Amino acid sequence: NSEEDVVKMSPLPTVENQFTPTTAWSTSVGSGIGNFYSNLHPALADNVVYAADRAGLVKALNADDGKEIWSVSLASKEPALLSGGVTVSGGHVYIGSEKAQVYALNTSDGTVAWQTKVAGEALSRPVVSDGLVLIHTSNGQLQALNEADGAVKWTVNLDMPSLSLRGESAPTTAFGAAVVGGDNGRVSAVLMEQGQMIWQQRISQATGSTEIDRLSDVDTTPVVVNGVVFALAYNGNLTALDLRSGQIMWKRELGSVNDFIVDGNRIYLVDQNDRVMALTIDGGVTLWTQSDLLHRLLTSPVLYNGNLVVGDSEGYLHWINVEDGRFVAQQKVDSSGFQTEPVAADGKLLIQAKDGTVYSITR
Amino acid sequence: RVVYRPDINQGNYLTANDVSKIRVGMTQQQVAYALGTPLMSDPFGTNTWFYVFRQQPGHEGVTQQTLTLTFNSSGVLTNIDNKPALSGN
Amino acid sequence: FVVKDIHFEGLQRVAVGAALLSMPVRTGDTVNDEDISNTIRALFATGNFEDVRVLRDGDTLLVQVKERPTIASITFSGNKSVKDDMLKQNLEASGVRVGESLDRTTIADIEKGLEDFYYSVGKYSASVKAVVTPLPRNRVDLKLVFQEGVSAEIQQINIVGNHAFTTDELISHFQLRDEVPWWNVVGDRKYQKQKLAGDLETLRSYYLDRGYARFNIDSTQVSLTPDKKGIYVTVNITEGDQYKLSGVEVSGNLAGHSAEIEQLTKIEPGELYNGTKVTKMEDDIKKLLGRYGYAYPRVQSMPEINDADKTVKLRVNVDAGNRFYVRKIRFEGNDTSKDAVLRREMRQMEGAWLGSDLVDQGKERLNRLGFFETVDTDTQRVPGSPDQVDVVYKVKERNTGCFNFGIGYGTESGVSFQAGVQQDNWLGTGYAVGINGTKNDYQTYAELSVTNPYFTVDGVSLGGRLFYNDFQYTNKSYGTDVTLGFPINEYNSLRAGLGYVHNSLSNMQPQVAMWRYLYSMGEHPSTSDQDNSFKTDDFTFNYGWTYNKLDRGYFPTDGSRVNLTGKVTIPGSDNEYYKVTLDTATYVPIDDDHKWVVLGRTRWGYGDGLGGKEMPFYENFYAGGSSTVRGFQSNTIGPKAVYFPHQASNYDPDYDYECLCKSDDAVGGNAMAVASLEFITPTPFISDKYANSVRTSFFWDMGTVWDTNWDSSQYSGYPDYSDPSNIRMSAGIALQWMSPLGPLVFSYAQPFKKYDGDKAEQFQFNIGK
Amino acid sequence: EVPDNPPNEIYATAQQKLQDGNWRQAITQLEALDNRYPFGPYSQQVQLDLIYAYYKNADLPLAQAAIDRFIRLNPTHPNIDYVMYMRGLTNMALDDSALQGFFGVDRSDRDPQHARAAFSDFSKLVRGYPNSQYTTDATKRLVFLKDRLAKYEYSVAEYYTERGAWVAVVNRVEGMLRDYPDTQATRDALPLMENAYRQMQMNAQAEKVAKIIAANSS
Amino acid sequence: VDCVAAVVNNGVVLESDVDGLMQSVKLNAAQARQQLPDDATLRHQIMERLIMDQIILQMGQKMGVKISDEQLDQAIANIAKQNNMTLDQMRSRLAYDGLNYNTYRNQIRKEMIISEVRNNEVRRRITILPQEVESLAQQVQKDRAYRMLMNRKFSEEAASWMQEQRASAYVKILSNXXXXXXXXXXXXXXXXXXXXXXXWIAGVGYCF
Amino acid sequence: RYKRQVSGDEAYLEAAPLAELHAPAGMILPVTSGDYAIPVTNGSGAVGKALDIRPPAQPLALVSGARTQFTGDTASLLVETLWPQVVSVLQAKNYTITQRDDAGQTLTTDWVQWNRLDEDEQYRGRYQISVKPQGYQQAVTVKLLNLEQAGKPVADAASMQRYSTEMMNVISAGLDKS
Repeated sequence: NSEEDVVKMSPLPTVENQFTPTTAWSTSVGSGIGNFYSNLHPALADNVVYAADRAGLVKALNADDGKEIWSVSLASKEPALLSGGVTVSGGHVYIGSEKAQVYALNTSDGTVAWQTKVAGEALSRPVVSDGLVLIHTSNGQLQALNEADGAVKWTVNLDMPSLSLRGESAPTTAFGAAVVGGDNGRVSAVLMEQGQMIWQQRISQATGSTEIDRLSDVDTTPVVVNGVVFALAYNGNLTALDLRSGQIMWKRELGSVNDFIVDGNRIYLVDQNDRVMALTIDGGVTLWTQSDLLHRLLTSPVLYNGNLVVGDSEGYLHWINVEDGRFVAQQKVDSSGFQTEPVAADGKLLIQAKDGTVYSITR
Repeated sequence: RVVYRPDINQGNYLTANDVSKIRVGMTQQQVAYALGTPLMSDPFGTNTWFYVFRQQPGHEGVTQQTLTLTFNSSGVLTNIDNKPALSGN
Repeated sequence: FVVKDIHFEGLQRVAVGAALLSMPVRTGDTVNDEDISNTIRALFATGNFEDVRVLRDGDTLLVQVKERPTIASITFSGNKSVKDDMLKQNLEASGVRVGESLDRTTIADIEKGLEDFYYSVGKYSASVKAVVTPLPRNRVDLKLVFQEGVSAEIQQINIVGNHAFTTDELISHFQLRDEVPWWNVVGDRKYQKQKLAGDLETLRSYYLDRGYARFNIDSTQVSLTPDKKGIYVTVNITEGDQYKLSGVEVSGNLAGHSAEIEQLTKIEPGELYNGTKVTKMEDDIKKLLGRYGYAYPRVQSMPEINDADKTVKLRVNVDAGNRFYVRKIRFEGNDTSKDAVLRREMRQMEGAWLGSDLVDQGKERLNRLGFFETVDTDTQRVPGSPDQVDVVYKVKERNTGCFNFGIGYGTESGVSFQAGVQQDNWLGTGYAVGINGTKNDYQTYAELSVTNPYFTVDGVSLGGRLFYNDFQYTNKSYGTDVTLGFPINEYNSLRAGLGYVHNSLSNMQPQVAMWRYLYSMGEHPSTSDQDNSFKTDDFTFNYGWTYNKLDRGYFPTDGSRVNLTGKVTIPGSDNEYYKVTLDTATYVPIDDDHKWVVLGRTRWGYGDGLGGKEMPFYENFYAGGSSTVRGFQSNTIGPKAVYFPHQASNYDPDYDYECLCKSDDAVGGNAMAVASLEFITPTPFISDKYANSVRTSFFWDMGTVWDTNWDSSQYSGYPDYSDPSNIRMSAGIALQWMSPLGPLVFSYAQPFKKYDGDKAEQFQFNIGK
Repeated sequence: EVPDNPPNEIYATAQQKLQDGNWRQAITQLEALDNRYPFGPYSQQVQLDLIYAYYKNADLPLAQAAIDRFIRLNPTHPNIDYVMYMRGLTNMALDDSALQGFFGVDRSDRDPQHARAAFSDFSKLVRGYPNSQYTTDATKRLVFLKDRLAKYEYSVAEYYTERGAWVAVVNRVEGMLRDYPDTQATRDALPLMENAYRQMQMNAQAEKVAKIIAANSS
Repeated sequence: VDCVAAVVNNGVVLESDVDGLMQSVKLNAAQARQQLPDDATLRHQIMERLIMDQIILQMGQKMGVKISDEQLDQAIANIAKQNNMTLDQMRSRLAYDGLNYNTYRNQIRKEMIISEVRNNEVRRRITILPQEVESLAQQVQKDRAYRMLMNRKFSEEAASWMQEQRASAYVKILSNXXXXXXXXXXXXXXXXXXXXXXXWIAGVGYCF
Repeated sequence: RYKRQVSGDEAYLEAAPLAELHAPAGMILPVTSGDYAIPVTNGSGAVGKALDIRPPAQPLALVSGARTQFTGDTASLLVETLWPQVVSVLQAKNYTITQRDDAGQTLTTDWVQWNRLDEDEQYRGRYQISVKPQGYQQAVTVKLLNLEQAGKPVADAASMQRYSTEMMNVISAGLDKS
């Protein structure tokens, strides 16, 4: 009542519309992510995309027409609480859930290839490699599931401070080693054939006392290129550190990110204050920033035709020119809002609204 | 009679089980452990301990049982006197 | 070289020589070497300084001193969820207060504390800023800026890991709320840190009391969105499996009370394991031991569990300890009531073995007297001998009565004088005294009454009263009564007494009821015109019985009270009659803290004559007003007087004296029955600082009264007064407050169902019990 | 509340108000002067005047708080005996708070803790500075307080005598004999102890107190 | 004559220490090296060093760790050996250089206690998995690279801890790494019982 | 007077004197563990209403660094033309100078009247003012020779103390007026 005194300053984006991108189709998967924070996002594989909702139903879509292929419900008694981002590989589609259940469906047949029980909620996107699918549950547990049928291989244990941010980080695969984040600011590497660590390096720079509010957990997927990996804690300290061991090649204080991309000798990211920014991977020199967007609750930036596509909670899809930043266009795609990360591949992008479900956007 | 009278208790109640273990020859600490702290002690001259156990259900007999222990001026027990009381009234 | 003397600058909290005692330089004596740095360090180690600057411009120590400021005032802006009282209490507990020195470390200390408190409440986007404004004479003013952003909202409670119960059923019992119903505004979805521990223990209790013994909480996580708006709670449980009671074994240094302990531990074979059941078993064993004297036992239970047959054996270890004797009983707080009036309500005699039930029984009995706000018992061990204890009762005195003396009306309308004293505790003596006298032209009234509740030391009470009425038609009545009462048992009381009254009334109005009473008595004067007189005297014996069991004495919140009073005339008086009245007030609590109460009140009354003589009309029953169905009038419900045709009679002025015609005036029958139900709620506009003195209630009331004498002839064309089947009803809201002038009751009651000649009212104010 | 002013004339008008006896007004000026200059040259005078005004104005709890504060932060002072005597007087006055003084009711067996605290304060004063001008009145007050406490104990013993709890009577009389030997209440209460022994059939102990009261019957 | 440069929590740092480490240690036979930045530029870092030494001192005093005089004398012997300058003649060197016996004793006590506190506090929170030792051996074995790895972890963790403690320590600079000395350094009216006055309607309502 | 008066009544002066009870022959009474013990002290002290409850006067503040000093009959004050200033303030208060030695820096005044809101006690005083240096500064001494009450000389120590402190305060406040 009297306590709604939030320090909220998100200016309406400057009206600068240059070009005319449009939409292709909507699908109305149903009541999906909604107000509940999650990581559900569509995935594209060979002109076929997939989507799901918090209720449990999973829909498959053909490209270029938005026509249904097969729809199933993974409910029975109650919502399955689908949390794991939808991923696809070979002849399988993998989805997590808050009920510690991982489902693997058989793509075209739409049949449940299997499901298995893990320790704790499986928020992170299941990552597939080397015949193993990795789950980073909400306990610090990192569990490897055999690709044939379930059969947990090893469960690496990580720490858990009791105020962590939601949305645990999925790991990445490089040269037989899985690089994974943590809820205490420490990036770990694990040998993904028996469950043995290689190096666990702490990158956070937290204070104390009031730090009870400062969490500094790394929930971003670490990216790997050549001999280096990159990491971003919640409260700062962007780090680029050697693949072989936890040797910090170069660090910067800014950090404070939840999604970033690297390509073309540069790094494009968004701060925790939605300040989209570009850096040079050489030593961490700032090429440019774009501070028009503050407290706007952005999403992951995706590359598309040399343009950084981002979203917001008000639904407006923004295009940013990769050359020093300028509002190429603003699209009133939906009034529901954009919370999940957009997907871009095969020269085509998809964004699933919080309730408006998957939206296909054209240039 | 007819006016209600509450039960009245006026001292530590002692049972024959703990009485039977008292034999002349212990010190203050031993008897204090065995029976309990005496509510009534003689404040004049010699040190005498009185274990009085008196009940009164209210308009019945006032049951009484007294046990006097006479200690010497050294801390050891000398004399015992266990009276079931009821000397008339 | 050598320094001749010292000079200082600041002398606020440190005297001239106060600092000299600490500094090791010891001027006026030997002194030299860089050691002056050590002197600076020693001076600052005291903490009574903010800056120091030694200087040797001459041969004397010129010590510039900037002392730490003393705070001038404390003030703060923006606090909404936190009240000023809590902040000032914390500051008093933080070592900072007006007139006390300021240290910058406490600034960061309290900043961290306040930020942590807001993070516990849920305002994660909050920051407290402390600003110090300097003032002349080395003092500061402390301002606090609170940027309370927004409360985080809880999103879901997830009980992942359960396979035997519904998650919704499990989280229904939780104090924290997943989704507040749309049709509920009193509840919200704030996240309080203590509530998480509370409902974790609630879930643990839920599984422990349904046969699940091999149970534990694996982990709990409190996730937070990167918006500080969503709080997610996750708990991991190990379901375990159900179990059955193999048996119970009670062993240890049990006292001679082993048999009843064994009976208490008798458990039906084939029952399901309940943690609440074993806790109740332990509490019952402890209470049984404490009743017989052992106030400090030791009871423990190890449930040795075998998974092969899923059977749990309860092994109870009990150590009685030593019996405890009360050395002495002390009373605190009775600044007015003497020691005997407290000590005589005790049930735990001094110099006896401690009966832990008797202490609380005496506390209840003291609380039932009605003139003690709060009573607190404390059985504290003596610092000396092992088996001794002192029992302390702490009471807070309460104002009891009022002295009033007021002249009213006047201004050519008539002097309305009144005076009185009404005490239940006369100067703490324990007496109940009451005197009341009113003097006005129309009527004069006087009465006096004195009652000693403890005339003898058993509970016997002796009381007496005198009363006098005389006024104009004329009416005089005066009399005297003396009664005594004694207790039958812990609760019941029985009273008997006797008294005589004398009445004399003349020039009475003509109406059917009084003429009927006179014809019964044997006098049949004229009816149309009235110039008659009558005298009577009554010697009567009265009796009574009261059963009282109440939590307190002023608006109790438990138990019940019944009160029966009956008076019968003795042969030899002018009139012969008997009256029997009954009252019954019962309270039932529904809330655990005894805050919400349902009240059932009832009153019954019968009265008639003996030997063919009618009951006198000057003592009939009445209704209405307060203390009954409220909202109609004072003494108007029931039979209405009907007058015979008027004649020369008395002096009848023109434009005045406008009195068988039916009139709305009432006379009251001889059979009464009223009842009422009330719901009690706390005042929604105050806090606990006053909540012990204000009571708010919603009430429904029903009442009826009728005359048992019926005429087929006279009442042929008039309403059936003798018919009881017709009732009066009302409902409304009531507010009571223990005002500094005594108990005051306000009521608003819309007349629900009334009859002719009621003149029902809406607002009603009353003083008294 | 009073307008800001240099301390000298506000102190002068506070002193004048105290001179007239308008204590309620004078407390305001004194408190304002103390607040605005917490460590001025004559804050001790302000504290003493405030204690005097609080005591005269029947505002005892604040007077007690000020007295304790002054004792704490001025352990040594040329006139600390005045503060000690006033603390004892405050406690003793706090003991008598009722209308019963009108009727001369024997306020002896009411709550005595205030009397105990007053006795402690007066005894500390007398043992501390036996060369002061407050010592004789303190001694008289000490005698009165000791008699009052003895009377309270005798009243408790008398009630237990009436009830029938003989052991409690014996214990209470022994307590009076051990703590209040020279008072008169103990001489009054000795027959209660004798009667308790006689009723409880312990004659050999009864004739002893009989001899004690007979030799000292006077 | 002296002042205070900054105040930290309870203790205080004064101009004596900054003068002693500035006037007596800057290219003035204090390791020479013919390399020293501007006095104003190095004043900030020297003040940081002094205040951080103080902070470590109170942090250790919280645990109250004590070092006895035999350890100080052994440290003096170590200084003599590492200076190729025997203890008695080293003591004379110190005495005429400016640091007399008591100042040297206090300085060595302080440096030993702060080094001990640093070592214990850092090594309590350090971790090394027994996995990368083999990897570094193959890149380069039997604890040869383990010492180097532990040294690197110490170098990182000590700096991180220093930043963490310096950031959150109360300091007020009153004004007014470090090479140090290089050598000789070891490791109605109403009234109040109740009374009511109101307003014929004049009636007293005193309550006992 | 209403003020300067003990709030309570005089009923505490009628306490029965405490007489130690005597032990009988050949038997010992319970030991006097009674910490409630009354030390014996002489009289010569006002009791009951005759005693006065008045905040002990202390010399007030003046020029900074002026240390006040108590004496049983006199009063002293360190300071930081001080005698000409003192003479000036005495002339300003119009107190007649009976004797004056500027060379010795010692003076004697006339009778000075002190009335403080109470009847029959318009105090009159014989005061011998003087100054002498002390250490690195100067010290001012106010010496009360005589005190009179309604023409009657009195010799209670408290009155001399208070009415030396009042005169000292007159100088101190007058000294600040410069």
